[PDB]
Amino acid sequence: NNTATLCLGHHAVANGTLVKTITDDQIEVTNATELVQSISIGKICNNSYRVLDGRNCTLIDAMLGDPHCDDFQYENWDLFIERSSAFSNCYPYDIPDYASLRSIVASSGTLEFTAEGFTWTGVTQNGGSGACKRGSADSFFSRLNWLTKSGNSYPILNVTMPNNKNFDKLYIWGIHHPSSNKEQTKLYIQESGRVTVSTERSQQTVIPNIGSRPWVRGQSGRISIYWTIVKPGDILMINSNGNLVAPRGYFKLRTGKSSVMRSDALIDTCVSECITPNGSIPNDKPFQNVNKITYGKCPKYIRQNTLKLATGMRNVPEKQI
Amino acid sequence: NNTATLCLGHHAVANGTLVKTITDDQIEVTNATELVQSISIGKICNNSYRVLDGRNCTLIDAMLGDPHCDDFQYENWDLFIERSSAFSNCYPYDIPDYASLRSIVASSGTLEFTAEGFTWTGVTQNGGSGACKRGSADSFFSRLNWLTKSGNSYPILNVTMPNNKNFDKLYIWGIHHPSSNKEQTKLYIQESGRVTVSTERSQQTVIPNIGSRPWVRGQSGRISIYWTIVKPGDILMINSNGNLVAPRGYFKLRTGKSSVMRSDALIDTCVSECITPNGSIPNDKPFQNVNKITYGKCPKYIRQNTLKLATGMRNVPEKQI
Amino acid sequence: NNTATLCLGHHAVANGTLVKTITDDQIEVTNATELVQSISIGKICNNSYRVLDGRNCTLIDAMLGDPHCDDFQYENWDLFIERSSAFSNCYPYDIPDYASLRSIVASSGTLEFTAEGFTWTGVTQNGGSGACKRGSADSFFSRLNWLTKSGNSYPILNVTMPNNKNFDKLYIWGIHHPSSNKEQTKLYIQESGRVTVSTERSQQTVIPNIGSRPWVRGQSGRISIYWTIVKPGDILMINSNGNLVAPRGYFKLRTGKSSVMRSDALIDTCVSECITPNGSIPNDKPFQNVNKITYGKCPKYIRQNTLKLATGMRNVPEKQ
Amino acid sequence: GIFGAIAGFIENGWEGMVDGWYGFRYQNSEGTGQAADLKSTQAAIDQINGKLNRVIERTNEKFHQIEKEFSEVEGRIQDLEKYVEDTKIDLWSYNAELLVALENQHTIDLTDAEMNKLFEKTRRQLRENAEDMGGGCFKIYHKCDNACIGSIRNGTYDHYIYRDEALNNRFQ
Amino acid sequence: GIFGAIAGFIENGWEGMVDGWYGFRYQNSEGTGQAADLKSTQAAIDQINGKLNRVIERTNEKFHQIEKEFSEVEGRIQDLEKYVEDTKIDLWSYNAELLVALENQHTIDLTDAEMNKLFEKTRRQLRENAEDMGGGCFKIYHKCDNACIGSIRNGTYDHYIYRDEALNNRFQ
Amino acid sequence: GIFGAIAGFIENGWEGMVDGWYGFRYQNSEGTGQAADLKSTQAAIDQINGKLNRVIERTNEKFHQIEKEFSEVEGRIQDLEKYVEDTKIDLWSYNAELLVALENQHTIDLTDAEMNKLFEKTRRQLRENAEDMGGGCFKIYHKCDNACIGSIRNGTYDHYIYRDEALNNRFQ
Ligand SMILES: *[C@@H]1O[C@H](CO)[C@@H](O[C@@H]2O[C@H](CO)[C@@H](O[C@@H]3O[C@H](CO[C@H]4O[C@H](CO)[C@@H](O)[C@H](O)[C@@H]4O)[C@@H](O)[C@H](O[C@H]4O[C@H](CO)[C@@H](O)[C@H](O)[C@@H]4O)[C@@H]3O)[C@H](O)[C@H]2NC(C)=O)[C@H](O)[C@H]1NC(C)=O
Ligand SMILES: *[C@@H]1O[C@H](CO)[C@@H](O[C@@H]2O[C@H](CO)[C@@H](O[C@@H]3O[C@H](CO[C@H]4O[C@H](CO)[C@@H](O)[C@H](O)[C@@H]4O)[C@@H](O)[C@H](O[C@H]4O[C@H](CO)[C@@H](O)[C@H](O)[C@@H]4O)[C@@H]3O)[C@H](O)[C@H]2NC(C)=O)[C@H](O)[C@H]1NC(C)=O
Ligand SMILES: *[C@@H]1O[C@H](CO)[C@@H](O[C@@H]2O[C@H](CO)[C@@H](O[C@@H]3O[C@H](CO[C@H]4O[C@H](CO)[C@@H](O)[C@H](O)[C@@H]4O)[C@@H](O)[C@H](O[C@H]4O[C@H](CO)[C@@H](O)[C@H](O)[C@@H]4O)[C@@H]3O)[C@H](O)[C@H]2NC(C)=O)[C@H](O)[C@H]1NC(C)=O
Ligand SMILES: *[C@@H]1O[C@H](CO)[C@@H](O[C@@H]2O[C@H](CO)[C@@H](O[C@@H]3O[C@H](CO[C@H]4O[C@H](CO)[C@@H](O)[C@H](O)[C@@H]4O)[C@@H](O)[C@H](O[C@H]4O[C@H](CO)[C@@H](O)[C@H](O)[C@@H]4O)[C@@H]3O)[C@H](O)[C@H]2NC(C)=O)[C@H](O)[C@H]1NC(C)=O
Ligand SMILES: *[C@@H]1O[C@H](CO)[C@@H](O[C@@H]2O[C@H](CO)[C@@H](O[C@@H]3O[C@H](CO[C@H]4O[C@H](CO)[C@@H](O)[C@H](O)[C@@H]4O)[C@@H](O)[C@H](O)[C@@H]3O)[C@H](O)[C@H]2NC(C)=O)[C@H](O)[C@H]1NC(C)=O
Ligand SMILES: *[C@@H]1O[C@H](CO)[C@@H](O[C@@H]2O[C@H](CO)[C@@H](O)[C@H](O)[C@H]2NC(C)=O)[C@H](O)[C@H]1NC(C)=O
Ligand SMILES: *[C@@H]1O[C@H](CO)[C@@H](O[C@@H]2O[C@H](CO)[C@@H](O)[C@H](O)[C@H]2NC(C)=O)[C@H](O)[C@H]1NC(C)=O
Ligand SMILES: *[C@@H]1O[C@H](CO)[C@@H](O[C@@H]2O[C@H](CO)[C@@H](O)[C@H](O)[C@H]2NC(C)=O)[C@H](O)[C@H]1NC(C)=O
Ligand SMILES: *[C@@H]1O[C@H](CO)[C@@H](O[C@@H]2O[C@H](CO)[C@@H](O)[C@H](O)[C@H]2NC(C)=O)[C@H](O)[C@H]1NC(C)=O
Ligand SMILES: *[C@@H]1O[C@H](CO)[C@@H](O[C@@H]2O[C@H](CO)[C@@H](O)[C@H](O)[C@H]2NC(C)=O)[C@H](O)[C@H]1NC(C)=O
Ligand SMILES: *[C@@H]1O[C@H](CO[C@H]2O[C@@H](C)[C@@H](O)[C@@H](O)[C@@H]2O)[C@@H](O)[C@H](O)[C@H]1NC(C)=O
Ligand SMILES: *[C@@H]1O[C@H](CO[C@H]2O[C@@H](C)[C@@H](O)[C@@H](O)[C@@H]2O)[C@@H](O)[C@H](O)[C@H]1NC(C)=O
Ligand SMILES: *[C@@H]1O[C@H](CO)[C@@H](O)[C@H](O)[C@H]1NC(C)=O
Ligand SMILES: *[C@@H]1O[C@H](CO)[C@@H](O)[C@H](O)[C@H]1NC(C)=O
Ligand SMILES: *[C@@H]1O[C@H](CO)[C@@H](O)[C@H](O)[C@H]1NC(C)=O
Ligand SMILES: *[C@@H]1O[C@H](CO)[C@@H](O)[C@H](O)[C@H]1NC(C)=O
Ligand SMILES: *[C@@H]1O[C@H](CO)[C@@H](O)[C@H](O)[C@H]1NC(C)=O
Ligand SMILES: *[C@H]1O[C@H](CO)[C@@H](O)[C@H](O)[C@H]1NC(C)=O
Repeated sequence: NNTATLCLGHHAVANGTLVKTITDDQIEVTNATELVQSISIGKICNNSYRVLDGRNCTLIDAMLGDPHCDDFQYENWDLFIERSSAFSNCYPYDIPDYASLRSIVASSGTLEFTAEGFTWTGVTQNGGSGACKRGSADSFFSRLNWLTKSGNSYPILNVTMPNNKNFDKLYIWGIHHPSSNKEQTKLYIQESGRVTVSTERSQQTVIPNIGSRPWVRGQSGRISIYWTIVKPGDILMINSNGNLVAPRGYFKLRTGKSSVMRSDALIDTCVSECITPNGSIPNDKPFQNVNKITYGKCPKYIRQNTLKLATGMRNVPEKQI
Repeated sequence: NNTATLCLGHHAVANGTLVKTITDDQIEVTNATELVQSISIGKICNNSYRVLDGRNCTLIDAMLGDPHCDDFQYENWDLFIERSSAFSNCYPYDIPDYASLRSIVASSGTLEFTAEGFTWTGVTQNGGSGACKRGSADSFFSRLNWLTKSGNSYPILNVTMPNNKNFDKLYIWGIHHPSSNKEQTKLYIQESGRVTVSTERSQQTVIPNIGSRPWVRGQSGRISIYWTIVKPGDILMINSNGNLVAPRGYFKLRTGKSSVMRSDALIDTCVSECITPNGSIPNDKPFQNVNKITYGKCPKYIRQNTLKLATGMRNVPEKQI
Repeated sequence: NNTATLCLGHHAVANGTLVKTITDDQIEVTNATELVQSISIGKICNNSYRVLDGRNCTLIDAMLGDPHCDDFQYENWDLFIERSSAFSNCYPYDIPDYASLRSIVASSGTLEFTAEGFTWTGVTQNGGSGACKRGSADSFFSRLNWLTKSGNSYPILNVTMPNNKNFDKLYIWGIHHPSSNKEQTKLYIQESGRVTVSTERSQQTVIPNIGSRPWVRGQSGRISIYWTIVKPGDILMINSNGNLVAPRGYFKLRTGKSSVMRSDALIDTCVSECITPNGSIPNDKPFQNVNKITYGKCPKYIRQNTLKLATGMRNVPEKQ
Repeated sequence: GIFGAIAGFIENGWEGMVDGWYGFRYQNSEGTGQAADLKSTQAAIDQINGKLNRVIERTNEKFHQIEKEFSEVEGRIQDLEKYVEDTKIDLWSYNAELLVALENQHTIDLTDAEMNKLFEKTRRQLRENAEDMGGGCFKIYHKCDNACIGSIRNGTYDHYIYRDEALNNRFQ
Repeated sequence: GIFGAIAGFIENGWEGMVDGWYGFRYQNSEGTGQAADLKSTQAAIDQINGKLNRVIERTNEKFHQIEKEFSEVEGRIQDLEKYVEDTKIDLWSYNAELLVALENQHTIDLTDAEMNKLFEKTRRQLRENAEDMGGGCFKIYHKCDNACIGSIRNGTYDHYIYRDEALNNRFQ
Repeated sequence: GIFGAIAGFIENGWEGMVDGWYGFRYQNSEGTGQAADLKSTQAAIDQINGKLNRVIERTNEKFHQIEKEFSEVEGRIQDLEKYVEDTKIDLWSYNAELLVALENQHTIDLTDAEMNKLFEKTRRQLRENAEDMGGGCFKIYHKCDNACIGSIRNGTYDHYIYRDEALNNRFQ
């Protein structure tokens, strides 16, 4: 014997997997890994971020102080969760540019409220309604103050509050739209009311519109909600001759990592740094196909449900004949 | 003979073509194909999508019932074309957030209108105007009801209209701004008009403003147009003590694949799945430099007017020394 | 002998530089170059673009004609610089959609104002205030005309001005909100004011609101500023029975390459075509990490502070 | 190219080879001739059709969108509308530029490689019966008529038939 | 593949090679054998692990953003919110498609190259003692027992020891 | 590298070669020497310079844009303005990262390839007068003085002149 044969080669597997390349739509490699997260844990994990269940309250109603949302009073969150079963149970109201108020509050992350000593001399305070039952009593939004005539008259209110703090103050205030002319004169004496809220740099003026609107929770009138942000060094001023829904204090505005999300998912104990409305997802892969709405440390949303990254050579199995 | 020569080679062409690489701005390959669509058919093709020519009408004018736009009454479109020679020819008007309403109607793809039995008692309906002739008689916008004083009065109108359908209703309404103090009392009795259109979820109040504006088609006054969307389960409610330009009914809101485009290009028989204002374009290439405005299955707009993809090897022609 | 040895090789350097590749986080190459501009010149260079220092004046206040901004009347720019120490010193005001007006003027690049001869019958022109002093005299915004009652009356004003030019006119006008009832009637006769500014295409109406606002330079009342664009062939119309703060003319709107930036940086002579609030930066690199806010011919902003592009082979030093 | 064949150790291309991308020229006992290799021509064509299919006939359908031209000055929200469109266009333009640059580098390289693989395939068949002359030519050291050449072209040439003849011609 | 070895001049892979990605099959005076080559296996694995680490587990943290679903019809500004989101999603979708196409092309090519390198390293060691049979096989023209084969697998084969024997067998 | 020369069958680089990127070290009848190869050095430099120009080529001129920092809290439209900017920056940041990774992989590979081409160019010229000793070295089996080495470097070396001398030294 005086020769030998030496052959070079490479491995192959029984079950390879197809991937895409620059030149081929499908070509078989020995192994691949999935880069698209397309399944969700099914629930929202509360161990990495502070997730708050809003239950039957919108963030807005909880801010306003709708009786059935009382327990949300000094609550904070990283993510606030809005249920599609949420409902308002106070006076019928509407908020011009609602979306912005919701966003501002959501971002702030807290509902911590600070009462201030507004003096309303010559008017009675703490007005309530049948539409807004608290326990068993006719009541109102805990953060708002319904002002009406004090026996005899309703004088021109002229109130100021300095912002000597070092953060922006958010003030919530409004106006009552009466359903009839005698309702207007019964509560506020004057035939046509007004609210002006101003600072050194901004002014807002609102005139009520007396009249009937569709019947809601007993009421034909409305309450319009507005907001004002007062900067450090500036001063809030409230000028009115009637129909004022007064503010009781301010919410503290924090620049933060907080948000709100609409979900009906279960909320439980697990670990995950990425929240979608479908529930949490792992973030081991760089891309996801679960939902374009996400919060946290998340793979990027893409339209593809699958993308395979080759982790092996071209698979060329032995001839089967 | 006891030997042979065997040479290996590749082809080359007389006229090659320059392409771009990672390392070269311009290098010659045997063949390339163009990846940027930069010429247009010259006209808009009407076979793939339903393209409706607007002629002398804007979408808004057609919706409103400007007499010269009567032809567009129940029409639909995938794409509605607006011509630069369009014109209004009814009562002079403006719409606050004109652009949004145009968008909402464009997207809806239809002017399906359904009249409703609104009861306006104590006023006279169907006002006309020398600025809005229908044929040769003083008329108005077809989908609008010009309400004025009946007898010697104009009572506080109060009208509801529930939405017992499984879709959103688009209601168009408005107000008349008179150009003189007497014209106000002459038409509407009261010195100040007011319109409140409401739902269980929203409200709009408009106040007319008396005074002269520039002369257009005999008219010194104006009509401001507004809109209201009523949801399933909700109820439209209208309150007016004067100046109401009443809705005759509703447009149906379909969420669809429709749009509007501004173009002066001819519309003709041909097939193409991509529409630009310059005309239709082929969609074999993945990119285009014709126009950033497009509708349909289109190559993506880029700034480059040419991009060659090499489809051959490097070209190395024979020497001619 | 009857043999030779011929060895093929490549160069190396004593100390190379680390780069990222598709497969390696850090691998050593002979040479590399930085792709991210991460330092700035420290000041805004004023030789490539016309850069105008606003000093104590916001662009808006310069436009309106705040007396301490008078110097800005005949001025144009490529880039207007607003300093954080700018202040207002006229009648206390507000502008709904302030930001849009700031944007429009900024973009236009000029404060060239063409005054027009409006006719104002039955009213007194040129109102002034203690809060807006020009020298020792009670004065006002130089581009605005504070109209008040004359004799017993203030008539319903009805004034027009055609646009016979081939460009868009920008008109700045406003309304006065008095602090009290007797101040309303003293100045305007009528009990409630109104301003309607109209064209053929558009209309704006504003109502004043009487009442107290916080004290600003002696003033409890306010002025609200609005604007109207008139198109070639159109006509501007102004109707008012009181409270009108009249326009004196128009600004010429250009579609331009102009802008405004907030910066407290020094402006000096030097060479650069890219301006950031931190100062100008060179543009020999395709990316920059200095500021997302830029003007001019600029590298693109990215979050990375360094990115090395290899400019030589893998470095394999001689060993031992 | 990265493989050093096309515009490399092969001096130039053949304008006269109209029947394929790669091939042979030869001189033997019967004269001269030229023939294309179909398998390497096809390997290259297939890959390039691959690229072409991933890039072409792939457009997306978009419907109603934002406005992109305006007849009035408006300020803040027109500004954003414009900025959004300008941002989108620049990013796509960058994708377009990069894609074509990368594809083209790769296409030049993959065709270069095919030239090299054909050269090596031939060297393998010839074993000790030929030497590399440079310029992509082989000196075959035995009589090799059209059938012999044919078998090289078919890839069924058997070096053992000619080895003695060729070894003898190669050495002395 | 661009290097022409895997699914090229090597006809297929070996399903029974379970302890490496590249290696050797041999027949000599002691029987027939198979052996994994660790160095080439590890070189491919490291490269692929590099790719994996650069792509995998590096997500950004994002917090409050824009809305993306709507209850009411609104027009201008909702149009913009949707177009902005749609634009973002298409651009990332493209990034993901390209990334995977480019990586995969490169993974197939880098693994092909390792095979070719291992083959070339073998040729260099063997010098004038072996000839290329084709199919990725050498004919070693001398007695070469498991230890001899061992020295080739180990990179310490000394051609000089066998040269006389092998030259004798090649040319007679 | 994908070609297996630099950091491959060439053990290390030469710090002492300061006038070129690639080249020759040799030992012959006239002594031991070093010389740079200009053609391969330039081929690599040209390609790198090409990249470098291509990356700076098209830097945009932008003017008025959107606001990107804010004094007051505003909600919806400010959320959209910030989200647009944040989306933009992230997409460019990705572009930048991917560009550098691809380019650097490609620069390492193309420099590796140049080393390999130079080796193969040398092998072709030498023909039957030399053998590959590994490590990037050839054993040349004939007296080869500086002019001879010169002709190899010049690409004008004529193997016929030395063949008998070399063939004899190789075998016997
Ligand atoms: C302009 O025009 C509108 C249209 O008429 C007027 O608005 C109506 O005003 C009345 C005020 O009394 C409203 O009547 C109330 O309706 C409620 C309806 O909700 C329930 O009932 C039905 C089922 O029958 C369902 O909608 C639903 O499931 C609810 O269960 C009733 O709850 C009220 O009924 C109570 O009061 C009446 C009268 O005292 C008693 O008969 C009952 O015992 C009961 O306790 C109530 O009748 C009506 O809903 C309003 N319609 C709308 C659309 O708002 C405006 O008043 C008018 N404007 C002016 C200024 O006059
Ligand atoms: C996480 O949660 C989200 C949100 O719920 C889920 O997203 C839904 O996914 C489904 C399944 O693909 C989507 O269904 C598809 O939409 C069509 C309707 O289009 C519009 O629908 C509403 C308009 O009211 C919009 O929200 C939406 O964006 C579209 O504009 C359906 O008609 C299609 O389903 C099929 O319908 C008919 C039935 O007769 C079939 O014959 C057709 O072949 C067709 O396939 C279509 O598949 C749905 O739109 C998504 N919702 C949203 C809000 O995006 C995710 O799936 C979920 N992820 C999980 C669980 O992993
Ligand atoms: C509705 O309610 C508001 C709030 O009470 C009333 O507005 C106040 O009106 C008073 C009286 O005009 C204002 O006071 C005057 O303005 C200046 C205030 O200065 C502020 O800042 C300085 C910093 O240097 C501090 O000293 C000071 O604490 C304030 O914070 C003062 O400078 C004025 O002083 C001068 O007046 C006296 C005589 O009055 C002169 O002899 C001196 O020369 C002296 O310099 C003066 O006190 C007060 O600022 C207003 N507050 C606000 C928030 O606007 C409204 O008038 C009221 N409206 C109605 C219709 O009733
Ligand atoms: C060009 O000019 C800009 C503008 O000045 C400079 O950017 C600033 O860079 C500094 C230093 O990096 C930043 O300061 C850091 O801010 C953190 C808070 O972030 C918020 O702060 C305000 C909120 O009011 C906003 O302006 C801002 O956008 C953020 O929302 C602080 O917490 C940092 O302190 C801490 O940083 C690290 C964090 O990991 C900690 O570990 C340390 O303990 C440390 O204390 C820090 O103060 C500043 O926010 C930037 N400003 C803006 C507006 O973006 C550029 O650097 C400059 N470029 C040059 C010169 O090249
Ligand atoms: C406040 O001042 C306004 C500005 O002056 C007043 O408006 C003007 O009022 C007059 C009389 O009512 C209008 O004249 C009418 O319009 C046309 C003229 O317009 C054009 O067309 C004709 C014919 O083709 C042509 O001859 C002209 O040259 C014009 O090109 C006449 O044909 C009519 O018969 C009629 O006289 C003015 O047009 C109008 N101008 C504007 C800008 O509005 C306004 O009425 C005043 N308001 C009050 C309450 O006093
Ligand atoms: C083929 O690749 C897959 C990926 O789907 C491997 O599975 C994982 O590989 C990663 C990276 O090496 C590691 O985190 C783990 O070892 C595996 N984890 C999980 C959870 O699956 C798989 O091991 C590979 N198969 C072969 C034969 O190499
Ligand atoms: C995650 O959510 C779960 C589910 O509600 C919370 O755990 C429950 O909390 C209630 C509060 O009254 C307890 O009575 C239950 O015993 C808990 N059940 C389970 C299954 O955990 C939990 O508090 C949340 N975790 C965090 C860290 O916030
Ligand atoms: C140059 O390349 C183009 C691009 O592939 C070739 O054009 C194709 O040719 C076939 C056959 O004629 C057509 O049916 C295809 O529609 C064309 N495809 C495209 C994308 O244009 C062309 O054949 C090549 N030119 C030459 C001279 O070979
Ligand atoms: C390696 O690259 C660096 C770039 O970082 C080069 O240093 C530069 O020198 C050239 C002169 O033509 C210019 O690009 C710059 O003046 C220098 N750059 C900087 C940042 O200062 C240098 O060209 C290269 N070095 C070697 C040894 O080739
Ligand atoms: C660019 O900025 C510099 C500095 O502000 C200007 O030049 C200075 O002008 C002042 C008076 O206006 C002189 O006292 C200085 O001598 C000048 N130079 C320096 C270095 O301070 C210059 O005018 C500005 N504008 C342009 C267009 O170059
Ligand atoms: C190199 O390998 C030599 C060859 O013999 C052995 O090969 C081994 C890989 C293994 O399979 C053994 O069973 C063979 O007998 C060996 O003699 C040397 O010890 C090795 N030396 C070094 C320095 O690596
Ligand atoms: C190529 O080289 C031939 C060899 O002579 C040269 O050797 C080198 C050491 C060189 O630097 C010179 O000193 C010698 O001339 C030479 O005879 C040929 O003339 C050269 N031909 C070309 C075309 O360059
Ligand atoms: C097929 O391939 C995958 C590898 O990802 C894995 O499920 C397994 O190895 C194979 N399945 C079976 C049933 O053999
Ligand atoms: C140049 O080449 C094209 C194919 O690329 C061919 O069709 C054309 O005939 C050539 N030009 C001329 C003038 O023949
Ligand atoms: C274009 O569109 C319509 C609808 O299909 C069709 O009736 C018409 O004939 C087409 N061509 C022209 C010239 O109108
Ligand atoms: C602005 O004016 C004040 C005095 O009114 C002065 O102290 C300040 O330094 C000035 N700044 C500039 C840039 O002119
Ligand atoms: C290839 O060519 C040979 C000789 O030229 C011929 O006999 C045979 O048919 C071909 N063989 C195969 C396997 O294709
Ligand atoms: C639009 O109106 C004009 C003027 O009467 C006239 O040309 C035509 O009737 C309309 N145009 C079309 C295309 O119908």
